Amino acid sequence: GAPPIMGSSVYITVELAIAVLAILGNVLVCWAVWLNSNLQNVTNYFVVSLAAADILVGVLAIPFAITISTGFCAACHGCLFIACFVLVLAQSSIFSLLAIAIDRYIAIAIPLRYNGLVTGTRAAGIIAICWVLSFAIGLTPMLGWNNCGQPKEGKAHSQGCGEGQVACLFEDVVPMNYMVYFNFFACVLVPLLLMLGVYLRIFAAARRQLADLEDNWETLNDNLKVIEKADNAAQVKDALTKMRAAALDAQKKDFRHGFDILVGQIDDALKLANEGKVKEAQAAAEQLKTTRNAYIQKYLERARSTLQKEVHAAKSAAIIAGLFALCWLPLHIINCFTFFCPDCSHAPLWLMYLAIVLAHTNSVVNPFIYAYRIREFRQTFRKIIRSH
Ligand SMILES: Nc1nc(NCCCN2CCN(c3ccccc3)CC2)nc2nc(-c3ccco3)nn12
Ligand SMILES: CC(C)CCC[C@@H](C)[C@H]1CC[C@H]2[C@@H]3CC=C4C[C@@H](O)CC[C@]4(C)[C@H]3CC[C@]12C
Ligand SMILES: CC(C)CCC[C@@H](C)[C@H]1CC[C@H]2[C@@H]3CC=C4C[C@@H](O)CC[C@]4(C)[C@H]3CC[C@]12C
Ligand SMILES: CC(C)CCC[C@@H](C)[C@H]1CC[C@H]2[C@@H]3CC=C4C[C@@H](O)CC[C@]4(C)[C@H]3CC[C@]12C
Ligand SMILES: CC(C)CCC[C@@H](C)[C@H]1CC[C@H]2[C@@H]3CC=C4C[C@@H](O)CC[C@]4(C)[C@H]3CC[C@]12C
Ligand SMILES: CCCCCCCC/C=C/CCCCCCCC(=O)OC[C@@H](O)CO
Ligand SMILES: CCCCCCCC/C=C\CCCCCCCC(=O)O
Ligand SMILES: CCCCCCCC/C=C\CCCCCCCC(=O)O
Ligand code: NA
Repeated sequence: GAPPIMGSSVYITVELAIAVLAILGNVLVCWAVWLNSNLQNVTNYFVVSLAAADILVGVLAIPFAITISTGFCAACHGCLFIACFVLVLAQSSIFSLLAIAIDRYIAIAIPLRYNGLVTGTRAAGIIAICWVLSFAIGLTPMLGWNNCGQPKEGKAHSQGCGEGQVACLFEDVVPMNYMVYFNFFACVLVPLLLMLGVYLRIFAAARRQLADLEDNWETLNDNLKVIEKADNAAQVKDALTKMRAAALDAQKKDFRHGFDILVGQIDDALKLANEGKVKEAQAAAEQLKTTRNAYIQKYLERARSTLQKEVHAAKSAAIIAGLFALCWLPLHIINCFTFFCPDCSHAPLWLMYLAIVLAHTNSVVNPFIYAYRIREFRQTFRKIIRSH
């Protein structure tokens, strides 16, 4: 039985190193959004709320974690607060991650009404509501779902605790059924599975919209060939009607002028076709190639470029949500083994604190993901660092 202070010193030192990195990195995130108006959108307001939660992990949750690892004597309800405040920050992170995913689905599924529906004022109201709900969820043990009514009196007496005090240990005061059923299953696992469903819908919507862009482009060029090798006016008419319906379908200033020319030129050739002038209709339809090269192809390439940037931005946000799951799941899974298998030996002490440190490391990783995957953040980070 090596002296407890030795293994404790390693744990505390690692925790302090994580606290400094979580504060520095996420302060840089908040500083960047404050300074750059190009980073000031609804999506990044939830990013800032997520960074504030990670800042508080280093300022409060990690000092709280170091304190409870000592098992110090404390009034049980004060011990409860130290033990549960990290659950508030974790729940806030979940709400921010879910809001980011929903925000990106709205942008890709209904971009015409995104700016009218998703505003900064409504976003700030959602952020406040989610923080209130995070305190209620994370501090639910302080409402009565705790073990303070059944204190470990032998442990308190051996540590010399005073009357009404307990040895402040996490699994002594926080019920494991709350941690597994309420916190993990209901409040962590279900929202993460919802985020998964949202991102699946995002990428499915992106793939469908890109295919529709390419299908209208192919339909335009195929029907042009049909008109060129038609032998009667009725065949030219058939191809032109399909081109006109697709042109209006692809339309839903230089963008508008290009489609205004295209639809008008289609109506010109259609009128010649209805008069039975095949050669004259085919020559009029040949003018469409000038409009296609000068206007339509540029919109196709820009619409494609915008969708691919939305896919890339959604992938970056999904990586953030996935890294949250990877960092928090081991600790939750260990609680499941403790709760569901009382015949299994408890996970060893070194593995408990490895899982605790790993969960805390999640508060360090998000600034690196933004810096490596988002150019606007990376450039703003460099300006802040260089100029300071
Ligand atoms: N489960 C849990 N524990 C702690 N801290 C106490 C660890 C040391 N114990 C010391 C006494 N035991 C022990 C006894 C013999 C051998 C090994 C261990 C249990 C662990 N902190 C937490 N945080 C979240 C958590 C937060 C969010 C999701 O899960 N679970 N958790
Ligand atoms: C704005 C920020 C900096 C304020 C932070 C306040 C924190 C540090 C305070 C608020 C409530 C406090 C707890 C209230 C009750 C108890 C029970 C006592 O038997 C031991 C200390 C303990 C567990 C306190 C520890 C410190 C504590 C968590
Ligand atoms: C900005 C918002 C979250 C305000 C923060 C205030 C919180 C952190 C403070 C304010 C008053 C504090 C409480 C005051 C008294 C007690 C009684 C003690 O037996 C257990 C701790 C407990 C329950 C404290 C826990 C922390 C506490 C709830
Ligand atoms: C989230 C991804 C990376 C999966 C992580 C799997 C981890 C959390 C799993 C894999 C194997 C598991 C261990 C396998 C066996 C035992 C022995 C039992 O007496 C207590 C739990 C304990 C010690 C498990 C704890 C959790 C564990 C370490
Ligand atoms: C997000 C995805 C990975 C789903 C989460 C999977 C979790 C809920 C699964 C993975 C492995 C599972 C554990 C595997 C083995 C045992 C031992 C058994 O005696 C009691 C249940 C218990 C402890 C399981 C509980 C649930 C469990 C922890
Ligand atoms: C123990 C005490 C600890 C205190 C806990 C504090 C928890 C609450 C913290 C919340 C941080 C929220 C910051 C999030 C800020 C988001 C940006 C915003 O909302 O403004 C943009 C829009 O307004 C545009 O119109
Ligand atoms: C930027 C503000 C950050 C706050 C710095 C606080 C750092 C100190 C970390 C942990 C303090 C833990 C004290 C341990 C409890 C006493 C031990 C015992 O009573 O047995
Ligand atoms: C963990 C317990 C959860 C508590 C369940 C019910 C509490 C929250 C209820 C409603 C939140 C909705 C807030 C709506 C505010 C109105 C905004 C407006 O005026 O436009
Ligand atoms: Na977090």
